[PDB]
Amino acid sequence: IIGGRESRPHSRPYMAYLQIQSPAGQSRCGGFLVREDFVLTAAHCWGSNINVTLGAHNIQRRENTQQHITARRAIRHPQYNQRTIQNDIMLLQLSRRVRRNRNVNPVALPRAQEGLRPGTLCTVAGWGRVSMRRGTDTLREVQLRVQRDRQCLRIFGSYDPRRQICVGDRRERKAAFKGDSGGPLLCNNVAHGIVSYGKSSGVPPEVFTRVSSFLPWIRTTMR
Amino acid sequence: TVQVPYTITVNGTSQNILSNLTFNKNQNISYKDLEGKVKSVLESNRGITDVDLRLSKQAKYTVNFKNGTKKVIDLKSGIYTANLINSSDIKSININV
Repeated sequence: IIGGRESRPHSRPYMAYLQIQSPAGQSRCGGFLVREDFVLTAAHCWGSNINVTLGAHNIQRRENTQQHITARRAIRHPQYNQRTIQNDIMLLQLSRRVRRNRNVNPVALPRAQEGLRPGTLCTVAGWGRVSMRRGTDTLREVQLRVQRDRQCLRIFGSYDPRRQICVGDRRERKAAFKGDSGGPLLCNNVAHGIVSYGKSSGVPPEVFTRVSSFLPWIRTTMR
Repeated sequence: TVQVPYTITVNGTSQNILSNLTFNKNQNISYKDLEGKVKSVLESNRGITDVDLRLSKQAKYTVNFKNGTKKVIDLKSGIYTANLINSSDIKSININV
C-alpha cells in the first residue's frame, strides 16, 4: 500500500494473507474471505500450494488470533488470460471452515451486476510494499477514488471497463503496490474490486478486477 | 536458500504480486542460468515465450546489487557476459519487456 496508514488492528476481519509456492520461488498476495470456506483473490496468485492466514494484523508475528489454513482447491477463472491479465479472479476453497469470531469473518459481495460511478470513494487494504525501498509487517489501508475509464484506457493497453475498474487519482501518491494483489476494494463495506495490476512504478491509476462482473461464476463455483 | 525479489512489466503492465526467486545461498551462478530463471518466471507469470521476446521492441532485465549498483542485461542478445554472479550479491531483479 503506497501512501496509506496502518489499519486499526483487526478492523478488517475478512483480510487473508496468502503464501504461494511457485516452481522457481515463493510469492505473497492478499485475498479476502467471502464465506467460511472460500477466499477470493487474483488468478495470477495461483500456485501449486497455498497457505492462507486469517485473523492477522502483523503477519511476521504469530498472534493468537491467526488461523492458518491450506487451500484445498485453487480455482482460476476459466478465461483468465495471463498475458493481458484479463479475467484475473480466483477462488480458493479452504481445506476446513474457519472458526468465526470478531477477528475472522467474511465480507459482503455486491448486489447484482453493479457498475461503479467515477468519483466514488473506495478503500484498499494489504500487506504489500509501501515504496520501492521498504515494505510492512502490518496491515495498511488507503482510500482511493474511482476514475473515469479514460484514465486507464490511455495508460494500459488491455484495460476492459466491462470487467475492470480504473482506480486512483494520479496527483495523489496513493495506490496498492507489490504484495497487495488479490486484496479487496471496498466501497461502503462491499467488496467491489480485486487488486490486479498497475505501472511498475506504482504511480496511480491502477486496474482492479470488477467483482460484480463475475458474480454468477463466483456463486456457481461456491455452490 | 535465499529469496531474491523480482518484478515483471510487460507492455506497460505489472502484476501487484510480491514474487521471489529461490537461490542457493552464496553460490556463484552463470548469467546463462540467471537468464534461465528470468525466462522461467516470464513464462509462468505472464505466458511470455522466446518468440515474444524476439519480436518485442525492447526486452531487458536489471540486476540490482546490494551495493547500490545495477547491471542492465538484454534478453534479445546472445554473448553472455564473461562471468559468474554471486547469489547473495543481488538485491532484486526488474524484468521489462
